[PDB]
Amino acid sequence: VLPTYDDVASASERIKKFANKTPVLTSSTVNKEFVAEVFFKCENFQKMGAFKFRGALNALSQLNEAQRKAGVLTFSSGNHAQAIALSAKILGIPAKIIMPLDAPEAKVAATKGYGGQVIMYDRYKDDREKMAKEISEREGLTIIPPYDHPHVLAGQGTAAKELFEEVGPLDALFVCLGGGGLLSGSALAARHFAPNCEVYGVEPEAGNDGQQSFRKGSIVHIDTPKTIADGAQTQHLGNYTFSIIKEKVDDILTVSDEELIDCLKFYAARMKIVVEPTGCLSFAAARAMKEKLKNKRIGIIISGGNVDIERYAHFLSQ
Amino acid sequence: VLPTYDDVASASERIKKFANKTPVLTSSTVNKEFVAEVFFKCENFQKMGAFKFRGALNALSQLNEAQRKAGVLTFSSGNHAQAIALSAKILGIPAKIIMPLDAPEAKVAATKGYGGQVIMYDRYKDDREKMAKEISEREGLTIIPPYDHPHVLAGQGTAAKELFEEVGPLDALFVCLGGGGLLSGSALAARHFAPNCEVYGVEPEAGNDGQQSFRKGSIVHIDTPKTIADGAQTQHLGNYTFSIIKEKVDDILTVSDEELIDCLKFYAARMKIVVEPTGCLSFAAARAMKEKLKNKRIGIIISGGNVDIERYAHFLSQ
Ligand SMILES: *Cc1c(COP(=O)(O)O)cnc(C)c1O
Ligand SMILES: *Cc1c(COP(=O)(O)O)cnc(C)c1O
Ligand SMILES: [Mg+2]
Ligand SMILES: [Mg+2]
Repeated sequence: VLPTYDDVASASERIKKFANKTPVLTSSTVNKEFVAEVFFKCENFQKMGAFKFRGALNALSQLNEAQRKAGVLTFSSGNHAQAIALSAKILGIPAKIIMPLDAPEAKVAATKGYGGQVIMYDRYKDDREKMAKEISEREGLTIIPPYDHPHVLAGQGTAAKELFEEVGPLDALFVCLGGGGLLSGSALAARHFAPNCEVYGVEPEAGNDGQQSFRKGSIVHIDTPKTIADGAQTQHLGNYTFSIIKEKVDDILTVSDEELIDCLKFYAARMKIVVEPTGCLSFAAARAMKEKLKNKRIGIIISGGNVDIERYAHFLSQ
Repeated sequence: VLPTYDDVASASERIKKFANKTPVLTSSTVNKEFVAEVFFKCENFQKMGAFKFRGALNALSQLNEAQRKAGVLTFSSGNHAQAIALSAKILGIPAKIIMPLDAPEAKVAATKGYGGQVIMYDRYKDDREKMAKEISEREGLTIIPPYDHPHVLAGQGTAAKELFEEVGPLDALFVCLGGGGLLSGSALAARHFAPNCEVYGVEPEAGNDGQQSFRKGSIVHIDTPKTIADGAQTQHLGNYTFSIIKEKVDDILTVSDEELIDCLKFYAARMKIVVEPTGCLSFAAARAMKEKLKNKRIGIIISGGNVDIERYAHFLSQ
């Protein structure tokens, strides 16, 4: 049932033709403050702006003939929707995207630019799931989970795979945590390339269901948390993702929005890169324990840079 | 008198130990709109945030023993000041930096972080040059020109050198233009690596003294131009830089602030990178003629990303 590093390896092969082997950035400013060597895997530079492109492409690249012709459908309010839309376009698969009537104009335009057929719903009614079921069952459309899927998580893991192949062994790896696709895929990669590398997942303190699950040994559900980390407002971990996280992740950490904001500002002012709030979870945690990272080689996964410009300007002004 | 490609080559060797071999980014979105292949040399990822680090280091690496011990002094309101400060620190040379009393806090903090000794003056009186002469002559401090210097321009040219070495021949190269250090150094590199590459300098339309000089065959002086391109408000080209530009640059183009703003927004929203207004001059021009760049391989020099956060947020909200 559970994917292994071999699936991450095969995913690298499947996506090689379309995915970006994103650059790894370093900062003399960061290295100084940490008294270590930090390596940033920039998935904000990934096709469509987030790491999710990897898992979306890996999953769509394996649908059967009937599904390819019928098409796919998404209703997620996060990066998965655009990851699926772009992946579908690249693979010649029709894609319908359910979005709120008040969705950011730039996001709607981007989705249409990805060939996605936009279907809107009223945000106040929040009829998303109902609509997704009705449309998908009637039209034979396939819905790919944003994280709880073997193909999706294996694909997300290729970012870490690339990081290790480029910089070599790492003593610590920090990864953003929502549903757990990125973390589980990254853990598979880390355990293979660096058995002794400490792997950490990071959640917003207001939504530490992943942390609670890790402690309890069972998946814990919570009400949608209020936090600026819009991509980590997950209510619970996935079955596949948690099964791997529980076995291959060393610990789950949490950071405050205040910390996410300082990190977002730092990325902009010191490293000159645009990172969405949720994509700051990993570095914020690392900074929070820079004292325990002495002279180690540390990997930071920058998950994405898809933040509404107005919102970005807002946080930068905080 | 004039530096040649050989000086750019030797500069690469002098700075190799401290400068960043900045990454080259590409965009499927840009390639589509241009119907070509575009390559972005990211000097916003250079040490200190701008390409000037290269020329500063090349010049300071060649001062005599007396000058190294006495120190250097800068009074420029742009990136050159911090380029000199950081380069001086790295080379064990004292550096005094003259800044306005109302200089951006983050910039002052950065300069101090670079070991620079800050000296302030009143912005309304603008006593900068007077002070710089008085202090430098009394203390035996050396002042390095921000662009009109053989060592400075040769160093700036290594960015283009690196671009050509990484991506190979290019049909067109777009470079930002202020005093002409970047352009002249880049032209030297371009003529060597790609004899047939069209080299273009780009200025803000309000300050097209470089364009006028190129047309006239003589250096033209203008009053400080009003434009958001704070790093290209130069009143005239340098003697060394113009001498090279006149012989090795194909043409000088100009863009409006409106175009710079759209470019700054695009870099943030589509490529996820922070670029200061002046650093958008090169891409803005390229877009303005994307139709004449058919199926070519085009190089874009992103000169820097040092823009006050508040100012950056402001432009992003436009
Ligand atoms: C989806 C997403 C996450 C969370 O990833 P999961 O696999 O759900 O844990 C984090 N950051 C960004 C930018 C995302 O798009
Ligand atoms: C200094 C500077 C320029 C202009 O370079 P010159 O060598 O004066 O032509 C352009 N962009 C940035 C970001 C700069 O710092
Ligand atoms: Mg959570
Ligand atoms: Mg000018």
